[PDB]
Amino acid sequence: SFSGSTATDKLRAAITLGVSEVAIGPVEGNGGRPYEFGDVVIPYPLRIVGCGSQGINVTKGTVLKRSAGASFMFHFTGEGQAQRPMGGGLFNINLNGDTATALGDIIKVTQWSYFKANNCAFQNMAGWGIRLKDVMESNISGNLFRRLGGPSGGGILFDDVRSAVTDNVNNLHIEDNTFALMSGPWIGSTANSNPDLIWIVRNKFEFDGTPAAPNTVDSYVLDFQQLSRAFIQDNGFTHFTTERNRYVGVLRVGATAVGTIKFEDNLLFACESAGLIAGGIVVSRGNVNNQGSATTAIKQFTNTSSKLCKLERVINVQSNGNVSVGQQILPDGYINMAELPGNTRLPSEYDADGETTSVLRVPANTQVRQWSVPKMYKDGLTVTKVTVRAKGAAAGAILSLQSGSTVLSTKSIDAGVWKNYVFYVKANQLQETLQLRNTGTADVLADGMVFGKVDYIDWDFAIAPGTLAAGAKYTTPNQSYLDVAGMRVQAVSIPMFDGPTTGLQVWVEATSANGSFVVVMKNDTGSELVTTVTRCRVRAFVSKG
Amino acid sequence: SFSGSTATDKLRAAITLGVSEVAIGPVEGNGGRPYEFGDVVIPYPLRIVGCGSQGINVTKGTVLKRSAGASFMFHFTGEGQAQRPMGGGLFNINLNGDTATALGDIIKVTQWSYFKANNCAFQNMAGWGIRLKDVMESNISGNLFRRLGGPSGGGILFDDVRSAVTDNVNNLHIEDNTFALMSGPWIGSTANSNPDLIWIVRNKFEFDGTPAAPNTVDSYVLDFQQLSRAFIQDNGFTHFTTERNRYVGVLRVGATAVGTIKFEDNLLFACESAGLIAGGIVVSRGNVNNQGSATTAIKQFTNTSSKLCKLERVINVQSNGNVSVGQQILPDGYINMAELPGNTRLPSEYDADGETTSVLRVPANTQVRQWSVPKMYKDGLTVTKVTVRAKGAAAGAILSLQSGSTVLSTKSIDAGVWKNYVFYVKANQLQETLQLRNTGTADVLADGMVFGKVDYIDWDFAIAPGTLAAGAKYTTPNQSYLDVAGMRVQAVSIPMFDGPTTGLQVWVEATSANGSFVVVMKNDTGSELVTTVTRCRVRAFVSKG
Amino acid sequence: SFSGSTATDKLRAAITLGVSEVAIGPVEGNGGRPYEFGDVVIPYPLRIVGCGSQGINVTKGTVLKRSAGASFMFHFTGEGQAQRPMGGGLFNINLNGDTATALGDIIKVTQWSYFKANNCAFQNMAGWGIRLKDVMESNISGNLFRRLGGPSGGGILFDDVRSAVTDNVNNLHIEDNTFALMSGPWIGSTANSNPDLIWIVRNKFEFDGTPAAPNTVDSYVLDFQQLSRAFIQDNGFTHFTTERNRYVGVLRVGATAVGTIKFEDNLLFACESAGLIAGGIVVSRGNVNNQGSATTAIKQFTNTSSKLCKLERVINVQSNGNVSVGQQILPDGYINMAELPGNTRLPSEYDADGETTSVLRVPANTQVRQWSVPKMYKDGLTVTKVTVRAKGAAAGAILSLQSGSTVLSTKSIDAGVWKNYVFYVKANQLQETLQLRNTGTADVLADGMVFGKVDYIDWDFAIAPGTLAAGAKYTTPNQSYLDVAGMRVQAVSIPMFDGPTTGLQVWVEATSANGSFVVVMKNDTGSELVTTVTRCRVRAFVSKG
Repeated sequence: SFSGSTATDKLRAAITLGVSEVAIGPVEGNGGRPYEFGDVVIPYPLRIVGCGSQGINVTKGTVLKRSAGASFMFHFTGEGQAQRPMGGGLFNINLNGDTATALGDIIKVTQWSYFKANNCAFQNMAGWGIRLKDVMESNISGNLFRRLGGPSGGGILFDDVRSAVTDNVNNLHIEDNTFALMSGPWIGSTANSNPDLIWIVRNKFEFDGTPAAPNTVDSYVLDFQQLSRAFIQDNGFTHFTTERNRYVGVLRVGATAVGTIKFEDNLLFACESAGLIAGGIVVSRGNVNNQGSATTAIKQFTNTSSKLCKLERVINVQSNGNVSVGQQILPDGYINMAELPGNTRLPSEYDADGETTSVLRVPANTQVRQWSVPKMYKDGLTVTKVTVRAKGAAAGAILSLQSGSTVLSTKSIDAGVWKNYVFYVKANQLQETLQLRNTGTADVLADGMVFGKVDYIDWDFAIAPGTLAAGAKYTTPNQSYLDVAGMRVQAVSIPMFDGPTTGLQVWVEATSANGSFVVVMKNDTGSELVTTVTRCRVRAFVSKG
Repeated sequence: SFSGSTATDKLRAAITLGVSEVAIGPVEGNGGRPYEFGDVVIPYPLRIVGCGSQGINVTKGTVLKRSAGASFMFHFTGEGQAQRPMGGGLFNINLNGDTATALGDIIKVTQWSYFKANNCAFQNMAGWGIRLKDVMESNISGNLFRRLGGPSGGGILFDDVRSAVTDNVNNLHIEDNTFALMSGPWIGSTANSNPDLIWIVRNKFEFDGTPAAPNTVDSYVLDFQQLSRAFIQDNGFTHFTTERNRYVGVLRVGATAVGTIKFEDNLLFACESAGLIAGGIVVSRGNVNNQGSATTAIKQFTNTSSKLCKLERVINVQSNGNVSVGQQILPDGYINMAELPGNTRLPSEYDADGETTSVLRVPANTQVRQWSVPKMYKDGLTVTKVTVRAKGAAAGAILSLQSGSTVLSTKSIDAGVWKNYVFYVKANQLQETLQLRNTGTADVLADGMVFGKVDYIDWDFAIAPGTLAAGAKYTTPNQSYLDVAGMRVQAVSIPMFDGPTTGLQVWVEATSANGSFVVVMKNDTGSELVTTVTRCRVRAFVSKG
Repeated sequence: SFSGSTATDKLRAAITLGVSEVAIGPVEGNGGRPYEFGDVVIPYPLRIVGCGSQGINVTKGTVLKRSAGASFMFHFTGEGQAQRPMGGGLFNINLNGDTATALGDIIKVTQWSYFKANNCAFQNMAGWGIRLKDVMESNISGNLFRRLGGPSGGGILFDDVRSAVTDNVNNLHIEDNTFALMSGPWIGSTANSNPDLIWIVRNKFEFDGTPAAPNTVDSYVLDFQQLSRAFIQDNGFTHFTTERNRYVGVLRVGATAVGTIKFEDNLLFACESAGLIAGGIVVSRGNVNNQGSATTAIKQFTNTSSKLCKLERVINVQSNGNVSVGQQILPDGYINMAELPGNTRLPSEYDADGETTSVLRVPANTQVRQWSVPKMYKDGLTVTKVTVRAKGAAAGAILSLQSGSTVLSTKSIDAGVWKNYVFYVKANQLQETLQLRNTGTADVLADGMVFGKVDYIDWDFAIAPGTLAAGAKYTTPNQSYLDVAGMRVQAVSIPMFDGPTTGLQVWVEATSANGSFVVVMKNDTGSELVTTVTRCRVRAFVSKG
């Protein structure tokens, strides 16, 4: 119902006139054939209604082809405009490329808000199905993406920012879609996209086959060089393997991503790897892979991020229901240091031998982390213990456990190896907070720790029994409950020593009701005994009172 | 295509005629200007289709203004009707108020079911965008809400019930929307709303700026005086602070709310507080705040509810990726008493010094809580231990640990202070269930507990060694494994005493294979020894067999 | 606008002509009455737009009745076709049966893809509302289902596969719907459906009442004989009880289901039982039932599946906010064996006395499970311990703990009873992995285990003190720290024995700094002492160094 030689011209009349909605009909009213468009520019929120369907087939409703050498089909842009376009989009339309190897894009959207593409299809072209730049508050749900992309293509791209880092893709919904038989990133972002608040939820993703342009490089279904707040949840992912068009992993996150990215509750089938996280804050939990026909269990994320990641296992069940990869078996009470709070920015780095492969690097004269003491432990009658797994970068790293600026205990850290460092807190020393600091001259790598109440404390002390005549005895200095535990001692172990105590009868005498004691050592040999021991030790048990 | 002076009159003709769908056109067919409506009443399910968009702008599709002094624009009601209206609503329409300070509402819906408002906009007015009363099975997804509300306004209100408490808002979806630049409650409910089964999922909420009518009182984005079953999940919330139009918190729940409310997996940016929960059952987990430009870490929920809340921390990450607020460090094995089952309704109350600030008040002669014993522990060879954190309201509270009506152990509770109370269960005493009861005369406040297996038990017993001649010895009464642990004893600690044992040689003699024993005390001084001790104690170790 | 006697004929003209969209009008243009259809066949993706609503009422928009003896109303099929139909469906239509007891179906869909049914209603008939066979990539959201089904009926059925097991229902969305007042399965699947990637999310389900055809057998709201990947999340379920039309449970999963099924974050009101799981991998968490007016707390799932299930409690809160059923109290560190990985398929089976009622059956000469040792424990200075709960099927089952093919410890398993079996790993024995194997001649049932670090090890050794003269002494053989713990010993308990040690003074002499020791036993009686003991034992304490 508009004037011009071709559909490209017919439609441009509507735009110049500036009509709000432009209904388009099926393949019947153009006799079996799809209206062809090319390089059309739309500078206002125009709706393009259809009478077509989400689907592959081109024989039964609105269908659109790109023109033989066109760069794009539509480009919904607000560039140079004085009022940002806000609305419209594609509804009920089977969009298509000119050839199966055509490059460029199908839809561009630039300098836009509240774009929507419902119940459509994007297919057959080796470039990008949808290219977004400075597109906000939009929605792309209920579409098909098929035979898109390749070395210079993909499904949906979040492109560079337009001018400021804040001129980005944000508040975008990608829901209820189906992606199959594609190449490149199926959803992706550039090194300068800065995207934020993205929902990728309740989609199907499945290999199906290699399209016209196979992948040339190792590829990822979801490939985001940058990504801030994102929900990637309740999706299916099916048959992504290296041999099936080089999908080496499901998700890759780039080194300058911020997060928080939530990769949760996805149900995978015969996928080779969760993928690679090189940056950002990423939370992964509730993911399960049925290995199906795959020859190997799914691989877990490779993590090299400089920031906290919380990556629970993707469970691997074989097709017969047998678990072959379960939850990670953590040390009881283990906490990775990056989960704790602290006053200094400390980048995480990779160490193959860390419990999670992710460890903090803490310079000289710097806090590691600080935490609050549980209220139940703060009763003046609780002994606590810190075990921290650490590795010196070089000689001379020292870890101190402190209550604010008060120093409770220090340990020298061995260079080049992971070792466990134990610090006790006496009951009379525990306050509101504890911290670990590097008080040495070299970097220390800090893996994680175990903090909690203990029902004992180990105690070692100086003795000097010397040379004892037949039947003579030596009594050790008094071991006060104050110095031993900082609170009442319930009882002690048999004492042991820094050497043999051959021919000494040993017992323990209480010196108060509160479990203070001496050790008595008596020459039971019947002739002169030259002793050699200089240290005595017990395990001291604590209860309450 | 209907007869009358103004649009208000034109449209009423359609309603009197009772047409099912009333299509409305863009700003082109009314020459740049939006059809104005006022006080229209709709008593049947009428659809009002449009050719407009979710968006701010008013220059490119269906657009509607309210008339200069109208109370409402539309009021979809079934009041006085004999068949409840079931269907219709607003589609593809940019709805608007007459002025930026106009009060009243834009849409009222009353005595209704299956109302829907898709792909529209609600904006520029200081009253309520949508006011719902007795509205069931409805859906409001894919809309914009902007420059709404103020002291007497807001986005969506769930109003009082119509007649019975069951004449309420229920089974309502609020999804895929965008809320920005508003005042009052952005979604809210009255003290008599009684709402149930509400989805507020995958929305954006962002400050953006102060509208025409700033807030006059401390405000909350989500403000629900009443709320039963609710999903508040997978939302963005951005820049809600006191200085930015007095958003002191994200969520407030009123004292008479029932729950269960799920506040989960929301991604916050530069928000000041999660808010305030004064009632209901509320579950919060998986929430994370990037502090961004905010000068302070987000504050956690303030909880004063009389009912169980499970509030995991909102994690605070700084813009550089550093955790400054992590997961709460709980005592190992801690369980808040309100998570346990029990036969008596026990209101929770606030105590700043409780592990979660929430504690039970248990009157005289009342059960605290009862739990099932794990099957693995019920082998006749397991010693268990209960530590419970408690505070007397006044003198004379007593806690008893029981197996049904059998009393295992009692402790007097100190008034006015939090203390840890330890109860052992001997291996021959453990059955199907345990309970803690107040068997005293005053209220006890119960914080939480730690229940589990132990590998030792502490034992204290009467002795009377008296006055021993040179070389004489005293042997304690037999300490049976039955009385000590209720099962085989593996071994014991060195014995300790209620006073000094100067000059006594002490050893232990087994009296059976099953670890029953006596303690032997021999005068090693060579003259008369007057002993002073009256009690002996050990830690007894248990294994199996 | 098509030629024929009745609507059945009028519509068939459109299909023969092969029109893409067939708009249908309201009850006004057919004078109060609904267009009646019967046995219509649709072999191409045809859209059927309406001007009606999701709703019960039939007086205000597009409404359709089935013809008096019709088997179906529509049957969207691609049977015999050469291009699979891909698209179209029902939009804005109040579909209905001829009578309230009519059997058969309302909609059939067969050999189809990308079917959609938005904003409609399915009601009043005793057969199936929607019957799906080989239907892929479809969507059924925003509908009502009411007064459907009975002994031969229900809401949505996933029928048998068409030819191959891969010709099934898959990638189907069921969202935003309302189900009420129905009989049979409200959503269901056959013994040969093989469905995969099904979303049942954010629906209301509520009893409301018994329809025309009550249930004849014990019924389930969700009844899936087969089901692979499924999201069943964020739903309401209300008043499903035996007395309210025999809804004995919410979910039943059949014996040949594969999973993974996620039953998570559903909010129940006055429901009697979560239901019955007889197969598949099923994950249940975050579900809560407000008991409301029900006389009993909800019952938990009954589990008889041959595969791993992770079933966290459905929490039961009474209407006053009191927990009456809380989280399951598990033994600390408990892991069900089916959560661990292993090299052999081991079917799970029911045992009422297992911690989760689900236990593995492990034949003779077979691995139970194998796990990785935490990195923090692999420092050559950590003693670990395995406690496993086991029951012999018959005499002669044996459990071995191994490091690969090296055997660390073996225990004989008692027939017919559950007992706890303890295995220590010395510090010098711990490598990369541990495994438990059945090395006996009978089946063993394996419930679960507790694995972790310990700070002690128990040690028992041969002694032969014989007959001692007055004042004579016996010294035990040396107890090396290598044999005791495999690492330095900190200290030991008082020694105990396999019998009485009447008249023996006992002490301990260190034989090295590393906690190796002998026990000294001296005749303190003053005449000949015939000893009877042959074994000595200690608890040995370990720290580090």
